[PDB]
Order: sequence, then C-alpha cells, then structure tokens
Amino acid sequence: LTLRALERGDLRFIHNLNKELEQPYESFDELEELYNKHIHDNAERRFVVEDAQKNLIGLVELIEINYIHRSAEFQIIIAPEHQGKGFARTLINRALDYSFTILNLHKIYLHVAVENPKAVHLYEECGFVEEGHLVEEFFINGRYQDVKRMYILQSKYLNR
Amino acid sequence: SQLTLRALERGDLRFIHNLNKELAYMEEQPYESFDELEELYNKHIHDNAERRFVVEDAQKNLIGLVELIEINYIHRSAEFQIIIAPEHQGKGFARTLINRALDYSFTILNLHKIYLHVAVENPKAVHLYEECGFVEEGHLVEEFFINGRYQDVKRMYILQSKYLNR
Amino acid sequence: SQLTLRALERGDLRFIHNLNKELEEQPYESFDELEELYNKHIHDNAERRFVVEDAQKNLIGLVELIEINYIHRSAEFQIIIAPEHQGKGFARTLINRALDYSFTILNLHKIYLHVAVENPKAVHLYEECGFVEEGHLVEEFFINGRYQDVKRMYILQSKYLNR
Amino acid sequence: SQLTLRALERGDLRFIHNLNKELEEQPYESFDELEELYNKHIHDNAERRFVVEDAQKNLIGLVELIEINYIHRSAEFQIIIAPEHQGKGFARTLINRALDYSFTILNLHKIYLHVAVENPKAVHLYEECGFVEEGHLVEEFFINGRYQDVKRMYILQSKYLNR
Amino acid sequence: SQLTLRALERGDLRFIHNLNKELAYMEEQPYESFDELEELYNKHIHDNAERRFVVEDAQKNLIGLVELIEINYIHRSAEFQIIIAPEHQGKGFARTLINRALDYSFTILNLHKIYLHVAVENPKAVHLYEECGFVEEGHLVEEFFINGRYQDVKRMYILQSKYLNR
Amino acid sequence: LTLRALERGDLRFIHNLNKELEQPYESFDELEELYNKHIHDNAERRFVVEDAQKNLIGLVELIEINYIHRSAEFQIIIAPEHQGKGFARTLINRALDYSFTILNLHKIYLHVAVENPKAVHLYEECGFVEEGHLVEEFFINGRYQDVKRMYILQSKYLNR
Amino acid sequence: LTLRALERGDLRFIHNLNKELEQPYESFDELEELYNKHIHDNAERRFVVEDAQKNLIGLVELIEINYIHRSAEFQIIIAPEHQGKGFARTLINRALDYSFTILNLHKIYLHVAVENPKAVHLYEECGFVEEGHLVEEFFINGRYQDVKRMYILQSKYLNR
Amino acid sequence: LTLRALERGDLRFIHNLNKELEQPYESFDELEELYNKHIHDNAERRFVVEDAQKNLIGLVELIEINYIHRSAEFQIIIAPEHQGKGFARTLINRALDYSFTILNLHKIYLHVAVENPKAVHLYEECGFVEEGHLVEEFFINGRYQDVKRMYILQSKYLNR
Amino acid sequence: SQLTLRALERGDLRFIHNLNKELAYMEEQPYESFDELEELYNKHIHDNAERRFVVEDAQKNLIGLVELIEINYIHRSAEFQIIIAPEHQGKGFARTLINRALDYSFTILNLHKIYLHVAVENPKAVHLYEECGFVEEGHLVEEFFINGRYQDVKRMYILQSKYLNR
Amino acid sequence: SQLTLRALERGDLRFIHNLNKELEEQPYESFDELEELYNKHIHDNAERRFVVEDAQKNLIGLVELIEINYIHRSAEFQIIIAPEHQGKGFARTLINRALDYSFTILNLHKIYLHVAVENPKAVHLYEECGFVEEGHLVEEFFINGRYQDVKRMYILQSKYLNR
Amino acid sequence: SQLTLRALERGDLRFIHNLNKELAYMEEQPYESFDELEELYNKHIHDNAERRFVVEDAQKNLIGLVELIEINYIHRSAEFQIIIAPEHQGKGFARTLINRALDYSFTILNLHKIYLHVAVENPKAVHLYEECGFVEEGHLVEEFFINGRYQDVKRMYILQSKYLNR
Amino acid sequence: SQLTLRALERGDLRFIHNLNKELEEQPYESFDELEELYNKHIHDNAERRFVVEDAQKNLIGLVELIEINYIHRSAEFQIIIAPEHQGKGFARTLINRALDYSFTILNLHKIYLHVAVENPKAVHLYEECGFVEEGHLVEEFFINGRYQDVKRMYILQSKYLNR
Repeated sequence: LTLRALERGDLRFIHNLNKELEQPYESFDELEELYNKHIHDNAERRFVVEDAQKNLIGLVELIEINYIHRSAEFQIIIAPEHQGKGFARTLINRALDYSFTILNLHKIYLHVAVENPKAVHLYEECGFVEEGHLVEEFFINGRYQDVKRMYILQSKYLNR
Repeated sequence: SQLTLRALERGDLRFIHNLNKELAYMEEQPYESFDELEELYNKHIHDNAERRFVVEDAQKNLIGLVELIEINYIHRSAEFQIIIAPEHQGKGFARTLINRALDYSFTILNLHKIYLHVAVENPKAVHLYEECGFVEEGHLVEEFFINGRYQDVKRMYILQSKYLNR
Repeated sequence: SQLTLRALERGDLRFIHNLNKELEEQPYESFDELEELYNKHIHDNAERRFVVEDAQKNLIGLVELIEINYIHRSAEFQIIIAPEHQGKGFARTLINRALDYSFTILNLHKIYLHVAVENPKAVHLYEECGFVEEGHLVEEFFINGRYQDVKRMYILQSKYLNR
Repeated sequence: SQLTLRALERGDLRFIHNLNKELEEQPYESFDELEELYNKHIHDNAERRFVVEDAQKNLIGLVELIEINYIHRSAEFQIIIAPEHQGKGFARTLINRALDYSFTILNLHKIYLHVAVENPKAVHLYEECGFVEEGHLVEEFFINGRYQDVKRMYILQSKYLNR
Repeated sequence: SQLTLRALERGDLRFIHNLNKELAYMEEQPYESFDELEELYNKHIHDNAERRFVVEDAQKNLIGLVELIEINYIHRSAEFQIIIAPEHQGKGFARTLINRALDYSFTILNLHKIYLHVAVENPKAVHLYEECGFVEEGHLVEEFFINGRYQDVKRMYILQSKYLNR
Repeated sequence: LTLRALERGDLRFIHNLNKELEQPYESFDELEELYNKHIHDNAERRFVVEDAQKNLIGLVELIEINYIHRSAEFQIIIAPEHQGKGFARTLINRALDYSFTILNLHKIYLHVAVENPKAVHLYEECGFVEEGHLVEEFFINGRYQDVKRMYILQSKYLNR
Repeated sequence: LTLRALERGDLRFIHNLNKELEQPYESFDELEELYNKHIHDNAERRFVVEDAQKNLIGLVELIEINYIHRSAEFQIIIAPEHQGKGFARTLINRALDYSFTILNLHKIYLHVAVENPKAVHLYEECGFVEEGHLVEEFFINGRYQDVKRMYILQSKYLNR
Repeated sequence: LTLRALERGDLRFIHNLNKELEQPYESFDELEELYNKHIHDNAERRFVVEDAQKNLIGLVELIEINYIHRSAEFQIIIAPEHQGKGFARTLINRALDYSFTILNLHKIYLHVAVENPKAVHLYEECGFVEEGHLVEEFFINGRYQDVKRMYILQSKYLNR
Repeated sequence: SQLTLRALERGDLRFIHNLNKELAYMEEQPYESFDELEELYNKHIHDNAERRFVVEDAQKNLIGLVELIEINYIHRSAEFQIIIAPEHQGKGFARTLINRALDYSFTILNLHKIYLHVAVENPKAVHLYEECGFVEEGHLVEEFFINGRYQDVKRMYILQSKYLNR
Repeated sequence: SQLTLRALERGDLRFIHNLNKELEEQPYESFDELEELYNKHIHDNAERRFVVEDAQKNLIGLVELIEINYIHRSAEFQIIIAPEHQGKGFARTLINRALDYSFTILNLHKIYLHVAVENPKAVHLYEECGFVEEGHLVEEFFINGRYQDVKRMYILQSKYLNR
Repeated sequence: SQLTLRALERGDLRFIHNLNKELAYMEEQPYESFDELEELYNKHIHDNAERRFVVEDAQKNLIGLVELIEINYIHRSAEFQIIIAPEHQGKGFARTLINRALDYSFTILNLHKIYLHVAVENPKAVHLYEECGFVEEGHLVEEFFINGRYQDVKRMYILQSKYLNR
Repeated sequence: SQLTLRALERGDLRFIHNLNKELEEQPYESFDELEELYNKHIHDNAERRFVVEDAQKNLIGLVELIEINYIHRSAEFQIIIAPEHQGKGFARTLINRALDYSFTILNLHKIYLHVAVENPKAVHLYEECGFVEEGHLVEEFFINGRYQDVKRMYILQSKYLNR
C-alpha cells in the first residue's frame, strides 16, 4: 500500500467514501471549491492510500500543522471494504513515518470517541498514549459525547 | 428507509428547474430562468446558512428536494421546506423525508427549533406536518399573495427536545 | 390554448435571434451583444422575459415585462409572435397569459403598453382584451424613416381579476 | 411631534454604535463590521434603516424595515429608542411614522414585527397602535441564557389608511 | 437671464440631498441615503443617457436642479425633470429654467422630443409647462402611488420643430 | 441579399476576405479581441451581407457615429468573387436605408482614393456628392495619395 | 469594567500590550492586515475590557467557534498594570457570560501551562475543570512544556 | 509664451475656460475621469499655453494621430481674456512646430465653421489651405452648418 | 513570388517553438518553454511596436518567420529579424522574404529606416543582406555572448528613400 | 550521447509527477500544487528547468538551475535521473550538458550544488566532472528522520571553458 | 541588555533606506529606490519565511536591523543578517544583537540551525561571529562580485543544541 | 567631486519634470504620465535611474541605464545635466560614476551610448572618458525637423577596471 497526495481527480471517490454510517451531507461543489482553496495550504496534508492495483483504500490527513510547536492533528478513514483487513495499523505508521521522518514534526495527536474503545486500543498499539478526556467535546448523534485525545512524539516513534 | 438524502450539486439543477414547474402549487416563481437558478446556486455553495438536499431512491431516481434555510446559529433555528415530484406525491414519501430532515437537523446539525410555513388553504400539508410532530405557532394573516389574492399561512414548529424524546 | 409560459434562458437566444429578424435594430443586432446583454440582466428584477410555447416545445412567441417599479406596481408589457403564428389567434391567448402572471403572481397594479397609431387593428385588439387608451404619444418613435405616434394603453389589476 | 424620518447614512454609524450598547450581539459588535456591513447594503432594496430625530438634530431612535418582499408587499418592522427618550412617549410617534412611510410611500400591504412575550406592556402598546397578534413563536430566540417566546404582530395597509 | 446652468458634480450632492427633502411634494424617496445618492452618481458619470444640471445665480447660490433622463439617440427623445428649492419657488425661475433646458435639448443636444410627467393634482405645474410650450399627450390613470393612493399623471411633450420656430 | 450583423462566427471569413490586393497583415487574435472590445460600442455598426444561400458577399460598416451631429463614416468591402456582379449599388443603398430609416442618422460620408474614379462615379450614382479633396491624406503603396470625401443627407435619400 | 468589541483603533495599544515577558515580535502591519481579514470571521470574537475611564484593562478572545458542537477556545490577557488588581475573575466570568447567555455556546475550554499552577487554580475557582494534560504541546522558552486543557459547560455556569 | 503638457492640476481651469459663448455642459468628474483614461493615449496630445507669469492663455490639442499616415487633427482654444491680443498665430505655429519638428507628423488638418470667415483667413495666414467644404457636418445652435477642412503639410512648414 | 506573408497567430506557436530549436545558430534561447512563448505572445497581441509574420507557401507549409520589433513611430524606425527552417534555408527564400518585409515596412507601414543585427562570424548572412540593400552602420564590439565567448555583430540598415527609388 | 536539453513545459508535468515518486515531499506533492506552482514561475528568470531526453523522446532526467543571481552570476544546479537510467552512465553527460548551457549560453560565472555527505560516490563523481568542495554544511537538511550534512561543490566558468 | 528588538513596520522604512547607504560595505544595492523598498516590504508582510527586526534603545533611537531570511520549517534552518548604523558600530552592540537574534531563533521560533554569509575580506566580522558561537562550514570561492572583483565568503553556522547548552 | 549616486524615487519626479523642460517629447510630457510610467518600472530590473547630487542635496544631473540584458551584460547609458551645471565640469565626473556602478557593482561587461554626430565636442569627451566609436547610425533619430546621425560608443569592463 502506497501513500499518495490527494488531487482533484480523487475528490469524487472520497465524496462517496465520506457517505458512511457532517461530511456525508457535503455538496461536491463545496468539496471541490474547498479543495481548490487549500491547494497551497501548508498547514494541512491530504494523502490517499492505494494498493498495488491503485484501489483507494482510505485517506489519511494531517491538519493544524504549526511548525513552531511542530505539532499536527492526525485523521484517518478507511473505506468500508477494507476495514477488517488490518490496514489501519499500516496506514497509521505510514502517516507517522511521513510526519516524523520527512515533515520533521515533533508531536502527532488525534481525537477518538470514548464510545469506541476498540479504536482507542488500536492507537495504543500503534504507540499513541492518552493525554486528555475531553468532556462533551462533540455533539454526535443527538447527544454530546466525550473523546480521548491521544498523542505520540517523534523521539518515541524513531526509537522503536 | 429505502430513500437517501444527498447534498444538492450543480448536476441536479436541471432536474430542480423542471421540478419547480408544479401545478398541484405554493411555488411562487416556477417561471425562473435556469441561468438565474444556476448562478444563485453558485453564490450559495459556501453559504453555511442553508442546506439543500436532493432525495433519490435506490436506483438514484431524484424524487424531490428538502431544504433548511435561514439557519441561525445563535438561536439554533432554521426554516424547513420540502417538494416532491408530482409522480411520487401519493406514495407517502413526505413523512419519511420530513423525519429524515428533522433527524439531520437535531442529531447532526444540532439545531434547537425547526419551523415551516404552510398555506392555510392546503390542509393536506398542514395535517401531514402535524402527524410528523409539527405544532402550529402562528396563523399569519394575508402573508402571501397567491393566485390573485392574499392568503393566510400557518407557521408550525418542532423542538429538538421533543424530537429526541419519544 | 395548451400553451405554457416558460422563462427565457440562454439556450433559446439563438432561436430568438433568428426570430428577431422580421419585417428596432434587433434584426441587425449581433448575437454576441444579445447574449452578453442577457447575462447582464439575469438578476435584473425590473424585467421579465418569458418564452411562450405549446406542448410540442414549439416557440409561439415572446412576452416581456420591463420597467417594473414595485413601488407603483406598474410595468410595460411587450409581445412578439413568430411570423408563423401571427394570424393564428394566439395573440389574445398570450396577452391574457401575461396579464394572469402580472396580476395573480407578481401582484402588479397596472400593465401598460405602446401600440402604433398606424395599426388600428392592434389598438382595437387590446381594447377587446380589456385595455384602454390613456395617451396618444405624438412622434414618440422614429420607425421606417418617419416619426410615428403610439397609443399608450393600460389595464388595472382590479379590472382583470373581476372579469 | 416635531420629529423627522431621515435616512441612515455612514456619518451616523458612530453614534449608532455607541447607542447599540444597551442593557443581540450588537453591543459587542466591532464598528468595522458595522461600517462594512452598512456599505454592503447601501443598494439593498430589501431593507430600510431610518434615523428619527427632532428639530434640534437629536437622534431619538432608529426605525428599520427588513425582509421586504415586494411581491407579497410585506416587511418586518423593528424599532429602537435611545435610552434617554425610552419613557418619554416617542414610541407611538415613531411607530405611526414607520407605518406612514410603509403604507403611504413604499405602498406595502403588511407590516409585521416580533415582540417578546415577556414584555406584556410592549405587546399591548402595539395593539393600541393597531397591531394584532397572529403568532406566538415558541422559543424563537435565545435571549439572556434562555429561549424566549415572541409575539408576531401585524398590521394591514387598508386598516392604517382608514383610521 | 441672470441664472446659469452648470453640470452637476460630486461637490453638489450634499445640497441635492437636502434639497430633495421637500414637503410642497411629488418627490418619491426623500428618505434616500446620501451614500446611495453618491454611489449612484459615481455609476452614471459617463452615462450618456442622462444630463443633470445644477442651477446657480450670479453669486453661485445653487437654486435647483434640471435633469434629462432616458435620452434615446435613435428616437431623439428624453424625459425632463426640474426641482427648485422652496426658497425660490415663487420667484418665477421655473419657466426660465424650463426654456433654458429646452434650448440645450434642441439647439445643442439636437433632440427631437422632450416629454415630462406631472401629477394631475398639481395644476400649478401643469399650466406652467403649458405656458412654456408643453402639450398634453396622455392622462396616465393611476400611474403613481402617492400618499396612500394611486393618482393620475399628465404626460406632456414639446417638439424640436415647434420650439425652434416662434 | 440580406443585411446581417457581424458576429464572432464570421471573423474567420472576413480575415481571409481582408487579404486582398493594413488589414491583410492583422493577426486573427487581434481581430477577435478587438471585436470583443467593440461588442457594445454604439459608435460603430458591423454588418455582413449574404445571399439567399448564406454566402458572404461582403461587409458594410458604419463608424464614428456621433448621434449629436447624427453623422457617420461609411465603409464597404465586397469579396473578389462578387465584385463585378453589380452588388455594390444594392449594398450601398442597403446601408443608407439602415442609416436613414432605422438609425435615424442625418449624414453619411465616406473616403475614396482619387485614383479610383470608377468608385467615385459609383457613389455619385448612388446619391453621394463630393464635399472635399483631402490632399495627401493617406499613405498608400509607398506614396501619399489624395482621397475624395463624399456625403449624402437623410432628406435626399428619403425624397428620391 | 465593560466588555467592548475590539476595533482597528485599539490595535496600536494591544500591539504594545502584547510585548510582555510570538506576538511580541509581530509587525503592526501584519497585525492590522490580519485584523482586516477577520472582520466578518464568525469563528472568533475579540473583546477589549475597559474601566469607567476607558482604560484598556485587557483583552478576552474566543476562537475556534464551531456552532455545531457549540464549543470555543477561550483566551485572556491583562496588561501588567492591572494583573494584581484581581480583575481576572471578573473578565473570565464576563467572557463566560457572553458565551453562555448571548452566543449560546455549550462548552468553553482553554490551555494553560502546567508550570503556572496559580493560573490553573484561578480557572478552577472560576468553574473550569481539567480535562487533559497535553504532553509537550507547546515549545516555550527553549523547551517543550505541558499544558492543562480546562473546560466549563453552559449548564454549570447558568446553574451556579 | 511656453507650450506645456496639460496635467490633472489644470483641469479645473479649462473646465471654466470651456464655458464660453457641449463642453460647457460637461461634468468636472467626467472631465477628470476621461483625462485619467487618456493619460497614456498616444493618439492625442493636450498642451496648455502659458505666459512668463504662468497664466493659462489657452489650450492646443492634437487628436486622431495615425502614425502610419502621420496625420492629426488640430484644435485650439484661447481664453476670452487673450483673444484679441494676437496670440492665435503664435500658438498655431507653436503646435505646428511640435507636430512637424518633434512628433514628425506629415499632415495637420482642422475644421472651422464656414460662418467664421475671420478664423478661416487666420489659418490661411498661418499656412493652412482649404481642402474640403463639409456640408451640414455639425449641428450648431439649432441648425446644421458647414465647416471648412483646412490642412498644412510638413514640407511646407519646414520650407518657409 | 510564390510565398505569402501572414500575421502570426496562436495556432502557429507550436511550429515556432520547434523552429527556434536550430543548430545552424544565433538563436539565444532555443530552450524556452512553450508556455512562456504562448503567454508572452498573448501579452503582445495589441503591441503596436512589433509585427510578426509567418511565411507559408502555396500549400500553406510554414517556411519561417519575419519580425519587425522596436517599432518607433516618431523616428520611423524598426529592427528586422528573419528565421527560415533548416529545410528551406538553401532554396534562396531569404532575399525574397527580406524584400517582402522591406516592402511592407516602406510601402504600407510607412517606416523610414529598417536596421538589423548580424553576427560578424556569419558572413553568409552579412553579404546576403548587403545584396538586399542593407549597408553596415556599425561593428558592435563584443555585443553578444555566443557559445562561451563575446562576439562582434554588424548593425546594418536600409532607408525608405533608397528602397522606393531603384 | 544523443541527448537533448528541452525546456520543461506543462505537457510534461504529469510524467514528472510520477517520476518524482522515488525512494523532499515531492513524492507526496499533489499534482495540482505542482501545476499551479509551475504556472507561477513560467516567467521567473531566476530559475531554469530543462527536460533531458534522447532521440526517441524518452525522458532520461531533469536538470534545474535555481537561485540565479545575474549580478554575481551564480546558480544552484540540481539533477535527477529516472530510476530506469540511474546506473546507465547518463549522469556525467547531463551534468556537462547543464554546465555547457550555464557557461556558453546563459554566461554564468559559478555553478554550485549540494551533495549528501552520506553519498561519497556522488561527491567523487562531481569532483571528476570538475567540481570542487567549498563547504561541508553541518546538519543542513533533515532527511529520513535525521539531520544530514551536505557538501557544497562549485565550478567556475573559466575552468569549464578551458578544458 | 538596554536594547530592544521590535518587528519592522512601514514607519521605519525611511530609516532603513538611509541606513543601507553604508560605506564601511558588503551592502550590494544601497542604490535602491525607496518605492521599491516599500512595495517589496508590502509584499512580504505575511511572508512567514522571513523575520525582520528593528533594534532600538531605551529612547527608541533605531540602532540597526536584524533579519532572518530563507526560513525553512522542514529543515528548521534560516539565514541570519545584521546591520548596525555607522554611528554605533564601535559600541559593541553587535554581539548583543547577535545573541538576541539567536535567542529568538532557538527559544521562540524553535529553529535548529542558523547560518550566515561573511566576506572573507572582513575578518572583523568573521572573528566576531566566532565569538558569538558561529563556526565556519564553508569557504565559498568567488561567491559574490564586490567592487570590481569576485571575492570569497565564509558560511558559518550555529546549532540550536549548542546554543541552549552552555 | 563630492557627488553621490542616489536612486530616483517618486519624491523627485516633480523636480525632474521641470528639469526635463530644456532646449524627445519629455519637455511636453504630462507629469501624470511621468509618474504612472515610473510606477510601472519600480521593479523593472532592466533599467536603472539614479539622481546625482552634491552634499547640499542639489540635483546636478540624472544618469540612467536601460536595455540591461544580464545575459550579454550590456546596457545603454544616458546622461543629463541640469542647465545650471552643464558647463561646470560635472559631465566627466558623473560618467565615471556611472561606469563605476556598472562595472564594480552590477558587474556589467559593456556600456554603450548614442551621441549626436552634430555634437563633436560630446563625441570627443566620451573618447577622453575611455569610450570608442563602434557605429555611425545613419538617420537614426528625427531631431528638430531633421533626421540626424548618432555615434554609438562603447566601453568594456576590463578596460575601465584596468586604468
């Protein structure tokens, strides 16, 4: 599985990929114009993961890149077809590899719903550690829910 | 739930234009130009004060349109509008799309109040929204000029709390 | 009749341009000027340009409302019928179709129009359609190498709604 | 009274900004946003913002018409009086001054407005000025850490002109 | 002829704004914003379809305004408008400025017809224009909404040939 | 033969038509962009003359339209194929008909090389009269040449 | 002490106010142009606190306003002259009052350096509660430092 | 008397100077904006004539400059104060001097009302010769009038 | 005269780009990007200070290019440049296109002087222009850097009077 | 060899993008950023980007000159060879082709470049091509999760022209 | 530490222009136009790749300028430049402003490496930077053309780790 | 002399405009054209316009470099001296000041200029300043109603640096 930069040609597929069960209700024209607005935005990175047969496995994103503090929020989404194939670990470390060996970032953090303990333990297996329990951070499905903020530092990923 | 909501996009504007030409019809200007419709659409792609959703079935046959306009994020309110093609008006899709819109308004968009305007001389629509949980909060006197005469319209609402509590 | 009032859009300008060549400067208007001027008035709420067609999508004519005031609730009505259907009897149909839109939808109070004094049959046709002379504009327009008079005829909303 | 209805212009925004600080988000609005938003609506025919003042150029209040439709001929009326003249009895004067403009100049058919249900004296004042309740909007606005109800009251042109 | 016509310019807009606030007054919107007046002026500086002239006396005391709008260069027609400050309305300047405008229209601008609209309920203005050579060509029924009622207005004209021939 | 307004679609043909023996050396891109600049120019009129089978006979133009003086310069060009067919008279009066009966102009003038006495007499047959002999007005083919300025008024054309 | 919206006229004072011991090294022209860019930005609020004699006490800011989740980050800065006068509590609740009674927000969170336990306890007195301990979040004075993320909800502030 | 290029500072004076007995009825804002539009217009020249005490005597203009035919229309206007002082001859030859010795033009022509025989003879004294009698060219004071088109060539002015 | 001059246009830019890649070659930057060539062309469509002409035969086979740059309309001067594809360099088209350009410069554009620059180390071109009427007016020392060394170039001219008089 | 130095144009960006994916951030660069950044530098006289290809139009590599000063007449030279032809011996050919353009056409005085200290064979190849070490930049770039040193090597016009 | 760093702003450009006219002077173009300086400044107000700081004393007497250019946020590097008015060049302010810039680079901006270029024929500056912790990493041969001859320049650096560890 | 070479900026255009009125079209150039053309070339690296002044800020003249190539490293030098100091002996000073900038700062290779053949003293002055005739342009410029010849004189960097 390779890590490629997302380009305008991939927007149609991710638009249908977002439709899972905010983003599912986004107009494609808004998605495209917003993509055009962030072409040169150095504060974000949008990568599409594909296999040898150029099949879109998922999307890994880095947002809120600071460069002074050298931190960035991490996000990942895998198409329903490839959820249970065990790609998550590979894509996570693939994004951490780019963040710590190429972009030279110091910290990578992410948010996960407290009501998804399987996802929490997954990131724990990839090296992430809980640093916060945000109370009623996001309003998800008719109710406010807590989310875990988990992080991992450059030194730890490099000294595995 | 065999129908699906989907964000309106440029490719559907031609369908919307032909759809707005109804005779059943509370539609003010079915005599709008497609170019005015398209350009006005382009001006509201990033308008976070509205949400327009196309309704389509399993085979992607565009059924109708559901809209949330005048979205105020301090008062957590928004006006609701819905139109269904005359071909499927009798198949009972309305109350499904009404409840689907309310679900998005109250569970995703986190709105507090959803209101709508209905012509008093359309009791079929009034009683329908009542079944879907809407309650009358106003009887606007001579609010809209419709077919050569001023007519009254009901303003009806539904609150987030009531919807999220059976 | 089984005619419909559709909004003029860019896709019809080509047919309108060829139709404008009748026997105004419009017959001698470049299509590029017609299209660019159309684009400039797409959001001009002071005008309305509707294409009238039958069930077979055949363009019968073009009805227009201009100089819409919205305070005085008046507007100038103009009409043109394709040379093919000029004497078929659609004029009265499209006229009452334009008055129906003006008085039952746009909620206007007065619809006026100009008719060449040198066209008595046209003046008397509008009178049969409810219009009434309110002015005899002397040498208002220069038409065919000669200044001509035009009748200004009007119709009020109350009169049309209480037929 | 000897009050006059003047058009709000850029030269008054500073006074309006200080006046907006009462006890809406307007009290907490940056003047730069007020001025730039004013510039964007200079040609917005769907709104009217008039400054009401006396013979001595003293600003008594600000009357506004918004959501003007021109097809339905309706508009929302809003009013604010400077804290100095709130209990002096100008409210009824400026209200009938706004209805005079709406019904004798702009030729509107209906003027409606929202009044907090928690302000009975205000609701009954508009009723004395000819308005009538047509709606009781439940939890329409979030005011002072609490959703409040508002009365929607209207007045028709025919009623105001035949006093 | 002690008065002088002069092309309107930005510096006179403030006077025009205060002037339009008349009570004598056929002025539709004396409640216009000075900013709307100024910006609309800037948009018509090169509009060859209008001519706006400020009237001033020997000491450059701006008396009023004379306008030619809707100038059509194929039909050689234009609408005429005039306003005089309430201070000098009774000094008979009107017929002087009316004939001065007609002179510019027919001897300089080379127009063929000059028309104007007058409220039927203002006979003082109607008979005044008649004296200046204007003739009635129309009695427009309920043309303008004025002070809570639709009112008729006279449309009156004068031709270049008649003016240039005593 | 009908009188039609020139549109962007006719530019390619007139570009080749101009190549006869200034304009012959004009870039098509300049011709098109200049045409775009004068779409709404009320001071000029560009008409293409065509037959029943929509064949471009020539081009008649009105430039320097004043509207105060109600004058305009007249120009005409016929493709080499239709020069000797006697269309010139028809197109000239066709342009005069539009100028005097539709556009309501007062005077129509034109310039013709003094070394083209056949063209001078042609316009004399169509009603034009010499009003000037401009000395060395234009530099044509390596030498300055005189041109006749000929005119015709609205009253004369209407009272034939 | 009143809460007023920051306007272009106050930029010069806050520029000197920022100079305390990132922002202290910002060009005034950048500060002004960035202020012009966020005039209509509904995702932030910039308020200046002033006393009865219109003296700039400090600045309270709300950023990252969501409106769907109804959360926003809170920031406050008091001029060195008025630090020890005990205004912090008033300004904090003044900003919470605007967020919960006017803007109708649900959650207000903030970040404080773990090496500032006095500030932590202050927000604890104003109703804030720790929800996270971000490890090496910010690089402050030649070293990465931890910060506490503290929050307070609308229901709690209203039901005091 | 010196020949200076007209700049925006002189617009107010010429505006009042134009008011004599089209231009007298021009708005100053139109005059200024039109001046701004022709700053770099190489097809025209606008010169103001002034005396030793920098008093605006008049204005001489060259318009319709061709550069291929090397022709240009000449125009002159003297303030009423200096009409009878005999400056016209000087300013005329001053403009001809610039046209033939600096701008390297070939022909200079002008239009004069036939009902101004004194002006016609003046240009005849300065070297101009009648080349046309334009019938009813301009509509002046309620009637169409004829005008003389008079010219003078570069070789003649240089070989005086 | 079987060849024909024709105004350069966008459609010929690709040919010009491939043509400029000569090895025979006094062409400074044959390593120019087609996009730079096209955009620079778009910026000079209305530049009246240059004239670029494509040369084509009866079958419209683009032979080469003839240019007039630095056209000054006060001094009536312009620089002349010409390039012929290596395929037809030996067929003697040069002196035909040189005389065709001079004809346009002196009989149509009405220029007074046409000059050009030639590398001293290209006597074939120098003597060719001499035959076409050009005369040397300067031997510019180390004017251009060409292939790792500064080289001299001849500046040669021809006047309108001489050309128009056999 | 029978290679040619062609100017990089928009038609090649797609091939370059796929070629940039080697084993810099360029492999992870969106094509839209590559194309828009290319458009912004079409007229940037401080850079040169040439495509090197053979007679069969096969892209062998890409030579670049950046930071061109024109007062100091210096520029940084960069080179990349397609993975297919990396060990075929084109490196020395394209290097001397870039020096020929810099010194015999653009008339530059000095050409420098950076070479990873962890690539001795590369440093010694440039030395064989006439370059000479003038700097050992300590921890200049962060490459592969580690700050690496780079040799800065230069070559003067006079030396290349007098081989 | 009586001096203070402060972000450059438009009001100081005139001082910078007069300051750049040095004779002591490694300044390439002291013949730059103030308008070019001002417009170039306006184009880099939001350029996060540079940091320009004006130095002033207690009484706000602008002493000199300190710059960080070519700031790369992946490699955490930046070039350092400094200029002090000839009036205070001998008062030893340099090493204070050098260490103040390094402090901002390593403790606030969190940079990893700070390098600079110095003319070999200015040993006073070379040895000064050495005292401030800079170390030579390159002797660039004929790097800059200075006063009619190509001259060498030292490239010297200092790392964040060394600076933050006594 | 104690003269200095300063960059021409907008603040001097007024003085330059009055100075341009000497005995080119510049004397007859509108100041607005001078200022707007100046703005368009503020970042034009192909030109240089320096004001030469003494210690008392008195403008002695204006030296200019145009048509700067940077590949061929050539440029046209132009000079003008205020009528007040034309015969005072500053010409040779400003000429060598312009050559010093061209050859010791901008690193140009050749400086050429045009001198009217009808001004022998000027041609011989440049020859004394190191220039040499390389062309006799026949009827290059139309000056004072007559086409005049101009000498094109040059000077190389190597010659000026090795005086």
